[PDB]
Amino acid sequence: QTDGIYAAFDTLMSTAGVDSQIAALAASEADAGTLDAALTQSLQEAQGRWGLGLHHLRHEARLTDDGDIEILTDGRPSARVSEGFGALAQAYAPMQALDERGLSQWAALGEGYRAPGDLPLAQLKVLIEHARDFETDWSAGRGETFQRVWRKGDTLFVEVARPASAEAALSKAAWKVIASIKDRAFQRELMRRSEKDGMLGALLGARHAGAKANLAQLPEAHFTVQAFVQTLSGAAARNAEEYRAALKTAAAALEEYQGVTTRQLSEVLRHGLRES
Amino acid sequence: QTDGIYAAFDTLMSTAGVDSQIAALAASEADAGTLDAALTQSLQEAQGRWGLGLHHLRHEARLTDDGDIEILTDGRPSARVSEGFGALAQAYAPMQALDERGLSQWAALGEGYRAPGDLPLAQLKVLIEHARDFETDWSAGRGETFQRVWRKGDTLFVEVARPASAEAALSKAAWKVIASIKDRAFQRELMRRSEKDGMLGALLGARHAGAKANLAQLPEAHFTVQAFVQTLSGAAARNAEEYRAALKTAAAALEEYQGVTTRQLSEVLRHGLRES
Repeated sequence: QTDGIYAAFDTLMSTAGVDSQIAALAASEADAGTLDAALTQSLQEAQGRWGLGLHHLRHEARLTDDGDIEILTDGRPSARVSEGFGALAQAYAPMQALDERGLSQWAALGEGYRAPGDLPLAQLKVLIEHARDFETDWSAGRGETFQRVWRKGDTLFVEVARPASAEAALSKAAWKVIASIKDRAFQRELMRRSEKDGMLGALLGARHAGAKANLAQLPEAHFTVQAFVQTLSGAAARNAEEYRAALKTAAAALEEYQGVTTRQLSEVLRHGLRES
Repeated sequence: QTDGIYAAFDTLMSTAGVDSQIAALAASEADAGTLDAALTQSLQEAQGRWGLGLHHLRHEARLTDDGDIEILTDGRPSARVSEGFGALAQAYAPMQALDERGLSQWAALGEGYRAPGDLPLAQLKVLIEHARDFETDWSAGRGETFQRVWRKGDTLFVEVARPASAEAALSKAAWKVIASIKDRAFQRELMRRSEKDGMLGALLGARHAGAKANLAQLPEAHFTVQAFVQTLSGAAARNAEEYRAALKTAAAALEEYQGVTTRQLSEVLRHGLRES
């Protein structure tokens, strides 16, 4: 079952585009310290990517004594992997204040002034080059994306997000799945069902019950890629050119990773009908 | 001997235009806590006004076990009032980092970024409105003045200073005093003497033999008004017009207080010792 926990952690990390390699690393039978460090680093990256807004908490992941994996927030264990991925989502639930747009209203540095996202570029350049610490609120960018940026100590962070609840990403994958069906009778059946059950309810009802339960057990129903965070340090943390380069890089990373997740989800949904 | 302590404190605070009123406070049977609070408030005012560059340290003043007053800098007693004014001056000496112009080189927020001393006002307004914490270096103002500004949390500070070592202020006051002279021959002789003995000494050359010694025992022998700090809070701390108005207010207050010091010192030198 231990390799099961390793694989499950890898599955959850891959939903945020993190090549965890935890199974491959504990396959080398490394010490507890190395595995815990990898767990924590991967968890932090995935937290930055999922767009949960929890930059104001310190996220850690560690190996327990009974063979489970425990997640921790500010040193307080939130949940355990065996509890269930749905349990993990429900645990993180009250720790969020997402608005209608789906964007974290919590600040990253804690309490303090937050310049509005509408700030023109020049003022932002001044803040980056000369201010000490600061944070801007979300501002819309091309492609219906949103962006914010904040400096903590010597590290600048740029977050670019296009919110999509897990259900919405599954819906996008379902549209991609329907588009590719060639047996037109089945396609028309799904279209018939959609008008009342949503594209999702339709597609998922086309699956057999075992596939429905499997989906219920997967992480993809709760976690998907929603944002990317790029970090600069040192002098680069106070350079306008590097800031713009990092912003565009983060936008491209979001595009690429979201496309990858959509393809993966499309394949997962397809696998639920091939054997039905 | 107790009353002399409060009188000396009041006179020392009068060197910075701060009417301490500690003597009247202790006379009216105030608790030790109130005495301590008033002492520290007045001392911090005079510290912001003396232009010693030690805003980066928390100053305290308390009443001791033997009935004296003890001055502490970050908890370390520098000197007690009875020890003498020159004692306190030499105790303050080691922590100074005055440059060739006589202006503080120390930072005010501690380690961290500091804006340049030529930052265009357009960027400065952005900093005031939108940064969280910031501090600029000294930038020259009109009439040999110098100005700097910094925000800490919710409080914005603007300091305007013109360098003047105590002895330099005494010299300028003596210049005024001899300028008022009516007998041309006396004026010429005093001006001739100053070219060698220093103007202050030349003026003191016509008085009781006490003269120099008695003047050295006065507060002004080691303290003079070099700077003024104006503080804003709340939304005012993030308003450009308020910043400009506060800069003007601080400059005007500097001018007024330095003029009062000059006038009072000139008359004092005119009559002087009168030790009784």
